[PDB]
Amino acid sequence: QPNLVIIMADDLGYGDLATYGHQIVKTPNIDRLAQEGVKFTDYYAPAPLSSPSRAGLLTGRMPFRTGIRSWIPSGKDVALGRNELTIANLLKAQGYDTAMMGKLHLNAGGDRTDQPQAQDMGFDYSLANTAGFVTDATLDNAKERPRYGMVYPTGWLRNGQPTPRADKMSGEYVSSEVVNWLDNKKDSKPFFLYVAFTEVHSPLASPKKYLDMYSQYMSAYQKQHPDLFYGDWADKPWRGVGEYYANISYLDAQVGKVLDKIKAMGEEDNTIVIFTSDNGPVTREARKVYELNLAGETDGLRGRKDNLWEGGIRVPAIIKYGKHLPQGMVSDTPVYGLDWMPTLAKMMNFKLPTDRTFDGESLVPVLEQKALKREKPLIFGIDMPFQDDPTDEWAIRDGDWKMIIDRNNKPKYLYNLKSDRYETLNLIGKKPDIEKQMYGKFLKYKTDIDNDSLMKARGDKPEAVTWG
Amino acid sequence: NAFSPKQPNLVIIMADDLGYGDLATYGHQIVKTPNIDRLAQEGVKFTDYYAPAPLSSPSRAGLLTGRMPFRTGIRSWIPSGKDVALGRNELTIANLLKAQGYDTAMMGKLHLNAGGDRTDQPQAQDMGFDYSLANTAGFVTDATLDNAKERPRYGMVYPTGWLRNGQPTPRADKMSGEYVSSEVVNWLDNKKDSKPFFLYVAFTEVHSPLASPKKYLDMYSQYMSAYQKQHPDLFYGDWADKPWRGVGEYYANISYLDAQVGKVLDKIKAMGEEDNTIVIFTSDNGPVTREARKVYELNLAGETDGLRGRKDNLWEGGIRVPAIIKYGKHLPQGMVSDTPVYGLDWMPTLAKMMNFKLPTDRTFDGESLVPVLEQKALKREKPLIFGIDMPFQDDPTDEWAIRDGDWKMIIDRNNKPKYLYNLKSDRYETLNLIGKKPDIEKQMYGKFLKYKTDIDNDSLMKARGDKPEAVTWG
Ligand code: NA
Ligand code: NA
Ligand code: NA
Repeated sequence: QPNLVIIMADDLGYGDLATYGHQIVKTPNIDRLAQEGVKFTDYYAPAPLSSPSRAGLLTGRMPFRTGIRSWIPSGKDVALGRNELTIANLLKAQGYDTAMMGKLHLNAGGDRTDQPQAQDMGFDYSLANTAGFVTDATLDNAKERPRYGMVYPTGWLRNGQPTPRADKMSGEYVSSEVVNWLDNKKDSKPFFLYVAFTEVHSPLASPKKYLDMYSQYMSAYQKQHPDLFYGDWADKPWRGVGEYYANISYLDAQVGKVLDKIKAMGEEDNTIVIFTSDNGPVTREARKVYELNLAGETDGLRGRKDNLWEGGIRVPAIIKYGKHLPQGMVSDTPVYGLDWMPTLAKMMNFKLPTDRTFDGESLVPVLEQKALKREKPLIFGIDMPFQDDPTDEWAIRDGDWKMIIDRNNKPKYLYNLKSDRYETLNLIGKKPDIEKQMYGKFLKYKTDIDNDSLMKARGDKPEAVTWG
Repeated sequence: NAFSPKQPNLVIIMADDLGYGDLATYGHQIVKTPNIDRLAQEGVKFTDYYAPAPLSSPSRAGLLTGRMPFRTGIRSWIPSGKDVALGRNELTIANLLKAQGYDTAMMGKLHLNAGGDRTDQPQAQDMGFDYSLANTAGFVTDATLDNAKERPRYGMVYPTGWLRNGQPTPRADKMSGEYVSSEVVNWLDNKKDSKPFFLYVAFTEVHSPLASPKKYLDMYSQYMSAYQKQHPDLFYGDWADKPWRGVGEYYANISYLDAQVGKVLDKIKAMGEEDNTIVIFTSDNGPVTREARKVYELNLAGETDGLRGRKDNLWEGGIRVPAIIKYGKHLPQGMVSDTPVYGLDWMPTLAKMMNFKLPTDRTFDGESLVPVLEQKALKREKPLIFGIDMPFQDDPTDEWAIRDGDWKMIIDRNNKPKYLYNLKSDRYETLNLIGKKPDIEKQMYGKFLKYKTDIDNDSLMKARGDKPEAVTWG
């Protein structure tokens, strides 16, 4: 009965790792992970934003089914559906020691008794940030302007209980917790770790070591003001790209610390490791005041975080399982976050519930070097109103064809991705019969999603996002 | 109960799609621009200079006439076979200097008419240039690659279809930057008179298609993808279905431009004209970034120093571009100015610097920058005005922007305010103040509508029998 470790990076772009082609950043640990496992070049997140993507991946269900369509606003009634089951829920029922450390972002806050929390979601141990980003209260509530100091996480909960201000930056705070929990394991029970790193989401916080690696990529202003709090960046000169790269290398190091602990404890050959990201990056294209001075890369792919174009949804993914998988295999088979649930059911020898719809397919055939026969197209969504450039709402991927649907059920884009990698040759009005086939397939999938039985069972309905 | 019953020479060097962040002297952390960095070191560098528009043709029309480009009949792109061109009665800096007795010449990108064959439209000669080697198009074509039968196609781009004094040329034996710089150098050699000169050197770099010699590609080998290294001369017409090339080819093209600017500047100095030549180096609009919107925009890497938007956009990154002026030792050397200035300012600035008078029969939008160069404060009597008429875009573009002090308002294509920013507190345009600043909103929208009416009812436009024509072509 194999252990499972799912390592989730935050806003990590498709081109943000050396093994995915980044020409500057040093990511030795994740690069080695890819060499020892299977790396996917055509893997997608279920959504181009944190909350629906994470909900999708943990449930095996298109996020709209689970009640999460985009951001989760403070004080409102948006959370993961009460009757939803996560990988953790199912593995607990198989007799697993379950734990999560880091970003949760599946409810409106840790103090909400009317909403599922980490334990309800199947994690028997948790060090959790319920929010979408790291806060340091000592920087937020500081009186002077400008504010100087590196960001140290406040407001996290260990097993539902308040914690002191961290004495490590977020990545180390997460990884030390993971290593400690593994150090203090009671028995020989199989474990499931969900290591949800907050890197590379704003606010970036990196130790000097990683910062020094990219001093060429810092602006003169950054060098004069390296500790400048991001809350004070709106009216300041550009910082360059080095702080972003530093943060990537810091993440890499903390991933390495988790992987080194698995190997040291004698569990390499018994542990399934999945490394992925929840959505495409924040690039140089900042849309919000909390998005400044970042430098995510998409390997040329169109769009970024928020967007249903490739660079918003295509993300790194690597799977390793001791010596049981082909080492250093690279797969270009189209796969996505919703596939993990059936994959792990098969790999870990548990049955999926049959009282609910799952959207994904087992990837075991891909790992076994066989064809993947996919019955359904890949389906993506985001419900993000009030954007300066209006977002689209749905995307469907079927073979080489990809259709993007606007916030009014109208096809806005149609691409053949094999002849148009960068989504610059819109085929709407040019391919009438492919248009009708793809639109028909969209309506059938949308209808199935909107009429989801499990969502009906909890007295819920698809609710359009009306909030910001 | 209620119900009871010796005149100075002029060289204007215009780069194409060169971004605000694209030069080392503007903070680029990778690219080597020794010649342009030196120009800034020897001159006045503006950090808050704007092009008149976020697209080639209206920007260039604006700069050359001192008039907001819509007044001149150019609102965005110039398609072939249509009637979009610089208005017939418009005068450029070249027309004015021709009448002062200048030897006037133009080399490189024109992009102010629908083609060199169009006898119904003003050409380079009509615009006041007595000598020209011109590309009338918005981009370089190499017919040999365009017409090649094999797919994919391999070969570096050599300019075809350029006109020397109205006449066809053979395919260039040098890539565009060198084709231009060589023409400039030869013209400066072959001239006989001691008449003052005006050179408009309109480089095609860094516009797609990129074309750079091996020397410059080698400078950036680290920044080339594995695929690029295996397929270095792959033709850009065949990039749509191929792996990313990395960012090295873009940097190479920047350094190539820099060397060609250097060649021209070296010639000015070598012929003994450094002390008596005004040199303006600028760009026509913001860059094409990693944010590709079109099949001809792939594998590019323009930088905006973090500023919002890019080419096409009215946000800072689409209109703020590099600008350097040098005039021998007549100007403060190594000066850096953060006074907001723009392309429409050049006409009255040069009128003062070069001692000619502006025509009194037409509206001009800019103001003389002589006070800035004399290290005094500049007071504007008009807002800075920008526009672009670009329909059918995937993310709809906005149409106007006005700038007054630290305040910037962007107007959508339905004539409605969409954004209001204080650039002093919000460099990155992320804090929209629409519905948060009632007095400022009223002041700025009022200033806009006044400026819009004045532009729409331009007298010179009326004099040639024209009107503002909304862009309905693609
Ligand atoms: Na995220
Ligand atoms: Na955009
Ligand atoms: Na241009």
